[PDB]
Amino acid sequence: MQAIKCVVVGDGAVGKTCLLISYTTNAFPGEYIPTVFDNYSANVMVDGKPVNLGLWDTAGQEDYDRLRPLSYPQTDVFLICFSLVSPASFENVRAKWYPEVRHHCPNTPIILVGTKLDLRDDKDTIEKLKEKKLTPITYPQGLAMAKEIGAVKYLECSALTQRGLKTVFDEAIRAVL
Amino acid sequence: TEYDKRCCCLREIQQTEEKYTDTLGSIQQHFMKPLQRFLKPQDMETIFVNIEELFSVHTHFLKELKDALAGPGATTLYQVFIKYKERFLVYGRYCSQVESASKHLDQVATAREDVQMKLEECSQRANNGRFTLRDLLMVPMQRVLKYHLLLQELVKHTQDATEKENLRLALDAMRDLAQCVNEVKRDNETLRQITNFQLSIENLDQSLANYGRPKIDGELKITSVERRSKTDRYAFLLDKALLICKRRGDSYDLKASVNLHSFQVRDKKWSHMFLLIEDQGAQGYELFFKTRELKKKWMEQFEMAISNIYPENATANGHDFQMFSFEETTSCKACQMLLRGTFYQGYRCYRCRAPAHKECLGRVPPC
Ligand SMILES: [Zn+2]
Ligand SMILES: [Zn+2]
Repeated sequence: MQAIKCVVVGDGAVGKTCLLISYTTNAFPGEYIPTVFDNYSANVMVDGKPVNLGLWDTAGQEDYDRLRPLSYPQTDVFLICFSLVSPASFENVRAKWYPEVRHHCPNTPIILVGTKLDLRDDKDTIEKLKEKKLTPITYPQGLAMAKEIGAVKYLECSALTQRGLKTVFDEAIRAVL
Repeated sequence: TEYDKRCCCLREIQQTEEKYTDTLGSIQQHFMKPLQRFLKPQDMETIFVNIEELFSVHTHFLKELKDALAGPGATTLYQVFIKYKERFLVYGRYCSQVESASKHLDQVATAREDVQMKLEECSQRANNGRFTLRDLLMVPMQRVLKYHLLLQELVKHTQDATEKENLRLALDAMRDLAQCVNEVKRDNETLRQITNFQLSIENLDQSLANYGRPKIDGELKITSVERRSKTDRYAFLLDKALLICKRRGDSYDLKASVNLHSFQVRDKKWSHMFLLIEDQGAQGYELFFKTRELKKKWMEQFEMAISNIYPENATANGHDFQMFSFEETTSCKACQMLLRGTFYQGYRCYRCRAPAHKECLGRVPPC
């Protein structure tokens, strides 16, 4: 029984913490989203076999260039995340996250994760983005980025509805095994 | 719903601090205490660093935090964070050494089966095998970088404009702290580089770190007044000087330390050059580089070095600011935030002794 280390990286407020809380507890955290996700370890059943999955949030580390990399050594799989309703976070995948992760961890598998899937279709979110001269990231755009950075897979999910959530971590585990 | 979120956030601050302090306690009681019977003092020091200081500080922090939260309106909460900001600078040491600690722990555990087995037992006793000691050692880095996040959220939720303002002071303090910890790590990394350079240089007049931060080093050809043709040299550029050396085997012999307080830059293979000349001096150097690209790179680094010695607004408002290495915790006279790092953190006015960040010199009240 190996303890598989999965580290979640990406811009602040792409909902890394929300995603982890929603998965580990199952239920959506509710109207108050906790700020803190402490390291979690539990057995998950993937393809008929038990796996000890260790989950790490990086929330709070994003602006600190020398402290940020402390989380990386001995990671088995990265989830590099961006919000589907934030083009700025999408651009930082290629500009910041992928190159930093690749430098520290040459051989570690990456899953590219688009978050906040529930909001891409939301009327009010489409309005306020259009208001800011912006448009949500489409599936083909996300897929294209995943190929560009050599990610194992591109996946979209919603912490709120849990759509595609189980799949993200299943695929992370499969990418290691 | 804003007030509901405010109260949830206050509860999370306390509950997560309780959990963290307990995690530190578990490291001390379930790992450190048992391992003392297995590991030499030298090993204990390398692996656990200042975790016991962290436990002491946070035990007291938690008590004061709970007191603040139990008081009417939690109105003194911001004060607790501000009060502990400088005490939390102990994270500078922790985060600078945690890589080395983790590396050393892995090495001892791989070498010694009995230590590996004891570690497995300790993990079982502490947390039912959920977390290794190696993982636990990273929890302090994680925690110190949560404070600014918790406060950022608290500020958002509260509809009390007075409380927002006060909490913003605490938010500023915890962002400042995080930056300080980041810069301490950076300075310790830079100092390792300096020590390595120093060991390879012969005939140094003083500690290399006295010259500031390394900028660039490499091969060049140099002419002087005393020596007119192109001579092969190896140079190290730091903030305060160009150290001109001659490679002798695997080491470098110092021939000249060119003081950058005085010397200024005036703009086929080895033809690409610029002058390093003193304002009114009898000595001038021509620096030749193999390629135009190398010439550009060096000139850019000389600009950076001179900007550090003579920053924008160095003599603004009657002051005379000079690069200074602070040996005690110090606040900037303009912005009131901490000078960051472990050496040459900023500037000190020669006249009035006011400390300041490079970016803040023009905003320090008149000398
Ligand atoms: Zn002054
Ligand atoms: Zn300042």
